[PDB]
Amino acid sequence: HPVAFRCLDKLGLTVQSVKWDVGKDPQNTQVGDGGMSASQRKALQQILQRPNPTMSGAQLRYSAALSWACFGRMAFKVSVMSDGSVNAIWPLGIPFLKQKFDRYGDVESFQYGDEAGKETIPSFTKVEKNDKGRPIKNYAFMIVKPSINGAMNFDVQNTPLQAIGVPVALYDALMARAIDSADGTPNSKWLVTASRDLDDGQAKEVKEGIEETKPGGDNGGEIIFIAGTDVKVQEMKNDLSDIHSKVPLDDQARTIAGNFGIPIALLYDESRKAFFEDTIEPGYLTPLEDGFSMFLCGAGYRVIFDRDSIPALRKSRADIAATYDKVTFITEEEKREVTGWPA
Amino acid sequence: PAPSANPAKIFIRRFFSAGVAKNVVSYSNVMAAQRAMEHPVAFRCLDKLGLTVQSVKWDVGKDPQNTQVGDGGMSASQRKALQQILQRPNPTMSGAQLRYSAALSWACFGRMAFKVSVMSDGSVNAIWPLGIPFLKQKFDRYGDVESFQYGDEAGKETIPSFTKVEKNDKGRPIKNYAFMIVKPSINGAMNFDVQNTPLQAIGVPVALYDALMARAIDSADGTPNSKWLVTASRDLDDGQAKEVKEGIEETKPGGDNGGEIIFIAGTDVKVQEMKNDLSDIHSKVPLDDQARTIAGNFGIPIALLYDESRKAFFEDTIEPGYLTPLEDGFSMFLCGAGYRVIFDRDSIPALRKSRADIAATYDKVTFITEEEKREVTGWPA
Amino acid sequence: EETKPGGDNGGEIIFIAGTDVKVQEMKNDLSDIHSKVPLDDQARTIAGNFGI
Repeated sequence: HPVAFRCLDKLGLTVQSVKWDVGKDPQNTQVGDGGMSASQRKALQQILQRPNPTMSGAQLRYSAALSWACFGRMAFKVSVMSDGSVNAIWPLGIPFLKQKFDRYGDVESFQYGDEAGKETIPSFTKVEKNDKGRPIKNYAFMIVKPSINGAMNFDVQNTPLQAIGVPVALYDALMARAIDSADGTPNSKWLVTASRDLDDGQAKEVKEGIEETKPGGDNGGEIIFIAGTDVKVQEMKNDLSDIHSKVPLDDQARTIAGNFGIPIALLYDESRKAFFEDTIEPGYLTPLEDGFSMFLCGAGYRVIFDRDSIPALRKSRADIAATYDKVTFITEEEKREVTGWPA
Repeated sequence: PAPSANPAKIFIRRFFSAGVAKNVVSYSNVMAAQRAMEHPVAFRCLDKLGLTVQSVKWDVGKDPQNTQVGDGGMSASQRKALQQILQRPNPTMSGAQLRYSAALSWACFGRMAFKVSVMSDGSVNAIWPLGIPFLKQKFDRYGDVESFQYGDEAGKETIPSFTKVEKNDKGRPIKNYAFMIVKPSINGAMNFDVQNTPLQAIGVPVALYDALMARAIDSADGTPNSKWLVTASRDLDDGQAKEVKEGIEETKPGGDNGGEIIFIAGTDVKVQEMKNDLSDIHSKVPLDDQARTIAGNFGIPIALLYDESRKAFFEDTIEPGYLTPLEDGFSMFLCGAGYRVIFDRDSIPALRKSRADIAATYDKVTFITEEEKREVTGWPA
Repeated sequence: EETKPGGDNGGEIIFIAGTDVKVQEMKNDLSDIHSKVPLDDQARTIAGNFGI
């Protein structure tokens, strides 16, 4: 679908532009840092910039966010070698991913494939752990978007596709009507008519008289003289200028574009700022980063992405930094931390 | 390190089959891409997209996130050769045209393919782009591609993939290979899935546009362009009815009595002036909408067909949809860690004012060391 | 019929000798199916009530 695909690849594209890195977390009360080895952290950085071969970090981000938008879930796979050192990461196709629950409240394993592929990959909650807490064998994530009635995983998905069926169907119907009527409505004008008293043998001649005035005709552009037997011409309109129903179409476009959280103007700069820091950041950037930080590294360190890598927010960051520079009742470190710049 | 067992083995079971050399794109997709290159709006947007990225300048450079103190710039001479080949690819083709063809195929099919000729020591000798329509690839047993077939009967060079090839000790290859950069999609299937191109979603508008334009060209020639449908009576002694016709006719510009009145003595002729509007033959309203739609789907602000819009098109559609995947693909397998291919943003003529301003403002700041004020605006060290 | 785009003689006039046939062009407005005015107002009401 044109509009849905446009919005989807837009959302996937923008998030695919952000840059990763592992780093110290700001709310580090945990003096007993969970960066267990500080060599596991370097390897996690490497994999975070270079996932499983023939796949880059950007494409990983793109697929992750795209699945997140379509189904409201994110699934992955890690291959930690033996010592909390992750080997590489794979994204999981949400369509054909099944999961299996425990007796108390949660998932234990994920089944991926029908009959042949049956790798009952353990969940993070149950897997062979280190003496520090880190896993030793493979696992998966299944990041989930909450909904009403709790039901943390047993619940129904929470995706925009829930509430856009009506407008997308309306759009399809209207565009089908337009396509059909484009070819099928005669494109001719001047429905001329004679009477039953004209000796067809010259009504051929009257036709050749009217017809042969086309641009580049024998007598083209000259008048029509009909001596006797008044023939009557009527000009059809053939408006054909609203076949797609322009008004009850842009409304559906605004509906299925707004439901993805896209300021219409995108399809001025202020609206780009809004789309970046209103729906993209706290709807794709924060959930993915909290999902990774929850179980990909110990406390005190977590995956972070540089806000200054967004080309649209550079001017805003620069102005805010400049203004703060003028303040004085504030130490240098908090002037730093209030605008990134950890220490 | 490498575990050789990815979870991508769902598809080789039954959903696919190994040792078959499947082609990479549907014939429908190829023919759609072909005639979309002759359509006015689609070709305009395609060549704009190619032209813009074709503009960026290449170079290899230190990567910023160089946590690998064991730099993968194995030789520092392979890197000079990579610079050379990056500015001068295979003879009879330049780097700019390489970028043009790569990005154009990326836009049309969502795939990129290439070929290298590393001599014996990680020094790549030349780089060739591969025609996506007639490139077929052959998969391994676990989850991935091993070899590429290029040509049906005579050309049968099953060039090895990068994953499986004779790789010099450090890891760098020794013999030729190919890339097959792919665009991600739903339901994973990183290589087994369908293409992801703007052409998927503009068949409807492009067909509607062709329908309207055919109607326009059609009605242009065929609708009489004459006025004054004059008829006399059926009682006029034709022999003077011709005379009245000559009287009316010979008022054309450059005639006997042009511009003077017409006197008819009895037998009232009856003229009626036809409109011949013909001022909506192409249906302007349900045409520019299709132009906007097949323009919006390629990721192009309409206004381009003000400077704020150029900036947006550059740092919103060109960069994170053509520049970063291409550069990350080259970086993944063309050089070792710590080094990768980078392009200078300040080579974009549209961003120069923005860069200068952001550089100026940061200069006013004080609670930031010099190196970070540099790195936040390029300028590595 | 044979004047549709991609027709044998498409775009030329129609000549009917005798027995006047009569065509009428259907308006087919269809541009207010959703009742744009008494719909955006409901959107505003169920929006303003959420305080947005």
